[PDB]
Amino acid sequence: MTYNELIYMVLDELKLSSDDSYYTPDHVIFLLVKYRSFLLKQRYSDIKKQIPDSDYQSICLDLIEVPAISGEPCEGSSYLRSKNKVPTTMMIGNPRVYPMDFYQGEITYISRDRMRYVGYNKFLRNIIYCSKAPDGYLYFKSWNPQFLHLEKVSFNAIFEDAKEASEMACPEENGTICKLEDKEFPIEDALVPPLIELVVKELRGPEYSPKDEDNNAKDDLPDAR
Amino acid sequence: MTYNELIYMVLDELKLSSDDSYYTPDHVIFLLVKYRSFLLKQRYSDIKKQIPDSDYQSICLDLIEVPAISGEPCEGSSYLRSKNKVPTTMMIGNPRVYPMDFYQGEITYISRDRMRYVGYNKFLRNIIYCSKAPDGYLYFKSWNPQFLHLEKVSFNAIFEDAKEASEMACPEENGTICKLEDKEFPIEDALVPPLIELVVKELRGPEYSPKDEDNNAKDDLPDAR
Amino acid sequence: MFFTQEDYRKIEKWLLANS
Amino acid sequence: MFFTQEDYRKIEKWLLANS
Amino acid sequence: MDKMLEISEEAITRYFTTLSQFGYKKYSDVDKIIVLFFMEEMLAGEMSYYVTQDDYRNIVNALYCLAGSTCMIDFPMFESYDTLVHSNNRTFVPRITEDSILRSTED
Amino acid sequence: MDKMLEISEEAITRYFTTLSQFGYKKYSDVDKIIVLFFMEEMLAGEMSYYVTQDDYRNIVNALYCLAGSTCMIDFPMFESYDTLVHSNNRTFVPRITEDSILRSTED
Amino acid sequence: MVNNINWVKLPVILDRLLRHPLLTDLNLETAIQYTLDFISAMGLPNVYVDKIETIDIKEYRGELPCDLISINQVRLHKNGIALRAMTDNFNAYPTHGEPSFKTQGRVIFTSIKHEKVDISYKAIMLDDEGLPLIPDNPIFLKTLELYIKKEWFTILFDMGKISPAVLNNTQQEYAFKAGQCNNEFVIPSVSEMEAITNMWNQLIPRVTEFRRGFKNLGDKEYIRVH
Amino acid sequence: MVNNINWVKLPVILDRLLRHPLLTDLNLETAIQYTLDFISAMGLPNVYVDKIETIDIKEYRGELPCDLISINQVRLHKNGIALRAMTDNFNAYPTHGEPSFKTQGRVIFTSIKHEKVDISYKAIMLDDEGLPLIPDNPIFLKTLELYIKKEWFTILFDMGKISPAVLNNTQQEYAFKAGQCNNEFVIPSVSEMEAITNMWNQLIPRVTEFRRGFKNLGDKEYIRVH
Amino acid sequence: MHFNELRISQDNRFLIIDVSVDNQDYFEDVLLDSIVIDTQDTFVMNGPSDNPLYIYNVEDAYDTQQMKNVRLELNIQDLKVSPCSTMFFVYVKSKGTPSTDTPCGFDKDQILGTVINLQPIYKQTLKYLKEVECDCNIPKGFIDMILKLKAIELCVRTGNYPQAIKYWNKFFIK
Amino acid sequence: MHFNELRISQDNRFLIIDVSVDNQDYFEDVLLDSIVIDTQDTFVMNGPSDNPLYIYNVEDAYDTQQMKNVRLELNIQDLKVSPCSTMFFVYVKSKGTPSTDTPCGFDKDQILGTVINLQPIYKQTLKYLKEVECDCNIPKGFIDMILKLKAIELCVRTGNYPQAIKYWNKFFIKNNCKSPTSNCGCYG
Repeated sequence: MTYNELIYMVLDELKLSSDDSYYTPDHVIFLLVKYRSFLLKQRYSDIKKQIPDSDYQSICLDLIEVPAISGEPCEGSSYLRSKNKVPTTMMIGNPRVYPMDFYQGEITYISRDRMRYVGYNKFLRNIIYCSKAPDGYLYFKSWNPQFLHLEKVSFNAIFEDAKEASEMACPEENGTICKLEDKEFPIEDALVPPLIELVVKELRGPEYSPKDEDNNAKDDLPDAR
Repeated sequence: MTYNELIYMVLDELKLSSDDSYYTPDHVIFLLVKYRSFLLKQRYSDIKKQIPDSDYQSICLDLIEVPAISGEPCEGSSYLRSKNKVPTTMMIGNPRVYPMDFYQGEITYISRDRMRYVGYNKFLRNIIYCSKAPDGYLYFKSWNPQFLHLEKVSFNAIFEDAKEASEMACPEENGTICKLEDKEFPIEDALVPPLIELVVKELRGPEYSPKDEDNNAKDDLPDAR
Repeated sequence: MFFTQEDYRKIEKWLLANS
Repeated sequence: MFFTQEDYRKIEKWLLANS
Repeated sequence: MDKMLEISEEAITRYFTTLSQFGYKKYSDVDKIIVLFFMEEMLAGEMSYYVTQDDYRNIVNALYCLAGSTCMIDFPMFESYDTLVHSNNRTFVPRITEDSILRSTED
Repeated sequence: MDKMLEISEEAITRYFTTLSQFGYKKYSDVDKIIVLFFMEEMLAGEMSYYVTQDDYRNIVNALYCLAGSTCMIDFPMFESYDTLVHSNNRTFVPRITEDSILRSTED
Repeated sequence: MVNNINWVKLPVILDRLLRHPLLTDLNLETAIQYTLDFISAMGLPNVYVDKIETIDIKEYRGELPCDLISINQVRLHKNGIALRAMTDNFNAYPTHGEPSFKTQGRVIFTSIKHEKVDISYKAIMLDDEGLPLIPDNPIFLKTLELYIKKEWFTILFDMGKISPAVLNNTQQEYAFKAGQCNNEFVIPSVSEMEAITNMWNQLIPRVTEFRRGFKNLGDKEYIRVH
Repeated sequence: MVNNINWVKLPVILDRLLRHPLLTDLNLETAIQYTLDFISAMGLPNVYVDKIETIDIKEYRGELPCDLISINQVRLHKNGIALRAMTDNFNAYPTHGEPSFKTQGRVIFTSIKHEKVDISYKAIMLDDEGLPLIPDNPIFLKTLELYIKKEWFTILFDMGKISPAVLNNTQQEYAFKAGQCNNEFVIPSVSEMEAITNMWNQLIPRVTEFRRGFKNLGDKEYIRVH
Repeated sequence: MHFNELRISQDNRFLIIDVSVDNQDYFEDVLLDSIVIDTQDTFVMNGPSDNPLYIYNVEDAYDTQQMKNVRLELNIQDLKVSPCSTMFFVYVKSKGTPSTDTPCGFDKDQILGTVINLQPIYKQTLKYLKEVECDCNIPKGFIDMILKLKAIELCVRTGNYPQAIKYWNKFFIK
Repeated sequence: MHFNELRISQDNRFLIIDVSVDNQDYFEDVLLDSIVIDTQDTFVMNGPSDNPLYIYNVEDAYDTQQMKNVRLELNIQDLKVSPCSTMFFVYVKSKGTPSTDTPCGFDKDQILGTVINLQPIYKQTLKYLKEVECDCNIPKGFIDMILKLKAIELCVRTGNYPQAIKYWNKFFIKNNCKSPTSNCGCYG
């Protein structure tokens, strides 16, 4: 399913069809993207369960070599990093950075804290490690100077913001899908009816609430105007 | 039973007979497929039970040889992938890929994560593997070079979308069925009354909700218009 | 190698080239 | 193309023979 | 020969037909295919001039172990009109009821 | 040689292409790349004057161990028109049904 | 073993397993893996195929057959004297006796420079596809069925899709049938008991059966009458 | 060991672990660590590669090979006499006998000033990649699988994502298979039992096989007839 | 310039070499120069090696169209090599300039043709077929021999003679 | 009629054809009519297609031994096709009448011979060549390449050209080759 189908299901359940409606489809996109992460955490955080393939998305990143701090000699070895800021993954799925082929290569996505201290094991000196720095970029680290030649990776994970990771979606065979509404929403069908129910409950009450409608330099909500 | 019977049963119970109705049969189709997936997971995920053949569905796939990353000498061995994107499966049944004869052939369908490290065992070197990659296609891998000659397979599983797998359904003896409404809905008849009840409950309240009827550059929902 | 005569003539031609 | 020692020996001996 | 060529063409065509429907054929059967087309190459080239009739006998009797071994190699069918028990269409034409000195007699 | 050049260029280009796609190449193969280009500069430098034909034999037969070792190095292809079994296109033309004292004859 | 090891194909075990509707998702892959696991865990010597194959030693090293799993013995081709195991730590290393052998991978480290040796080893009976071939002894088939069922139910119970009592029952049944299979394949037959009888009762003990290929291990020890 | 150590690459364990949906986030990075942990915790000597390498002693000190993990023995290169552990507290320190040695890191402290010594040491069999190479014994593979499974389930149980019964079952299975693997890789073969027998039955005991490289630990002890 | 027949005699006593120059109009000036024979021991990639097995110069035979075609029959025992375990390399040269209208790549003075004895291979195939007759099982040595022969064929047709000799010496001699 | 040399130059420039009528006196009268070149995309079961790739009438030249033997050196760039990813069909038509008492079947006025660039196929096979050295394993890539080539070979020798096209399309239509440089590489 696509963003369009979910959005218009929510709108039609709410009957927000007129262009002169207070709650636009943008409210629907916001609520859908947040309630998706809410439901996924509620279902896949208590105890470890199988996560379907629908909850995931693949972003494609372009890597650039950057200094550790600045251009000094003693400031440590350089890191690669994605050109643009990367979405934050949830901790419920199977995050994986792969070199444009999911079935090959070993690039390990680890925590920020762990990546401070990796590769000291002599047999793990050739493994590329990944983490999202507080800067918001995906930083790469390894002890094997060959890693700095890496130019492109794809990252598959259950990203915490469907909109961000869908905007960073990888080019399809036909070409890029410009409109977000024509892209595919990241959620299993078994979680779609609950998601629509939660969003529709969220906006049902506000839909029929009064407005401060008189232009009279006055607050008109206490009078239910 | 076909899509038509289920759709029109829901519509007739809602009495959405007038062509000038807000909720068309496409709303019904969307809700039916999503609640199908919801009910199947609710019933067959808590513990392992028997899945009847009625919740299963079949598709026809045409396989093409593709490079792992791109055409390069050192980018790894090639793969076989379906020409078109494959619907996501539900991890509740017996997914199976067979060479157009269900009672013959061993083409294993495994997890995408497992498919990286596979075939190293000396006796598992002639087994063909499958997994729906993040691209959306069903990639094939094996160590016995004969697999690349394979041209056409079938795939049986409890698919996440009944509509997507119905569009990719295998040709019948009579021929292809042009209308989705004339295809068999993939759910057991023991699960149909629950499904109809859930969908009718989904659309009962909205069926009688107010609409923003006036064309006056104003939101008329708070006034129950 | 098994040089033919004509190859030798080429060699001396190009050596007496800088004569 | 590639030469070995023996190739150079043949070439130089054949030069000196005809000089 | 002109028949080993046909058998080999049929065998490899069936082999690749299976690799089209399936993605696997027994390599114990690919070995028989390999033997078959190696013999086809050797007998239809410059190596056949070393063949005696004893060698031909042994080669044929070794090839017929491949006959019904797999689906790819199949028993060849030749043009034959014989059998282990032949028919008796001779006709009896007695002459003037004439017995010979001991035996009977016909035309 | 002019071919060790091509093989070395291909090998190192493939090496850096892999380091572009992936971020890792086996150092057991970087060893082979090192040996290959070291040999080529050895043979295309001022040290090509110390080689006999036996040394050439040994160098070639040792470099052919690197041929199919990794994908970076490939088996070189040369322009060849030979084979282990050649074709016989000679033609037969006897003289007016004649023979020698022991055997046949031709034009 | 009292009975004979008649060989049958791997999918027999899937014919028996898939009767359980909770085991319908098994495949030939899983059968192959868990069959190899079971064959190794039981380690029954009657399931492997005895073979003999001669190799040549280059210099204290020799190439080993591809299908080898365990070596019964190694001997010299010319003399027939068997080779014991290596206790040395400095075998082929010179500075400035009894033959021995040692095997790690595809290579055999012997204490002899240039000789040929015969190796009596054990391998797996393979299928025409090239797959492992299992006995049809219904005790073996049942115990392998229970092994595969136990692994599958362990996985399901880890997800929480099987009751603990079901897994406990499966483990109990598999344990008993594992004991039954071990006794089935190891207890000597009548002829093996004759061999053991001739080996046990010996007025003049024989303590040199290893020099021969354990050939006279079961030979009856005769005493002349006076 | 009865069986042979046929070597296979590390992801053969990930072939088997990732069948379990709760172990799908394991990687070769994790496989390497937990495999090395299992190799060391088991301490099986048949898993290591026997190597011999000579070094020179500068002054009661020598450089040690890179891949050394343990030393089987050290001997003098010219005499062949083996070395013992150095009990002395003041070896290379003068004031104002039988040779020995000691090894801590990349340095070996012998009691000899200038000599060459032969060290028979054990290392790890590596792959074409600089990675460990594991035996394909299905007992070993199953035990390593259970080790990695048990560690991962311990983590998930500390998080509260696994039922305690699940972890208890995993630990029980791993304990039994750890014992099974320990016995499998330790119990002698028939050829090794000949060595043990020759060592055991000795009318005149031999108590000086340490001086040699334990070459004659397993030779038969032949008494002449009078 | 090409080969008419390059074969070892069925009696295993002569090595037949029958060379000819191509019939096209612009090899009228081109002739045949020499015949150099090398074995698996003395081969070098860069043309014929030094100390060859047998050199032949074709003016010696004749006293011009006769020089465009040559036929040799060398008693192999006179070459002091084994006819059964020897792989001969036969070089030929032109000593002649073609015209200026030659299409590119056709003007090449030298060629090469490899030779081996097919009798031992024939005997091995007969032996393996005899084995197959008993119980109708294919020996794996037979398939190995077939595939190794195909490997040497590929090496020869691709010009990779070093690895070709490596396979020959490793498999079909020892 | 018969083929003397039917080949693509290893530099991937020239499609070489060399036809010559049989030297036996039965066929003294018969002469070559035309040379028609077809590819796998312009092939028909019987006779050349009505949309061939190249036509060459022999009689538009000196008109008798010159007529009995014909040779072509067609450059492939003028044909607007790829030397390596193309399989050519060479049809040769004869004009004349063979004298009576020739055994039947020999009097076939038309002859067909195919062409393929085997160098890229050898390039593919070399990748799997070294599998032959490694014992304990089946050289599956080597076997697969050999069988792929021999499928086309046998299907050609038996006249089963359509399945030959199908196999060529399945296997070798995606072959790559180094296009020859127009500036003639100078040597000799």
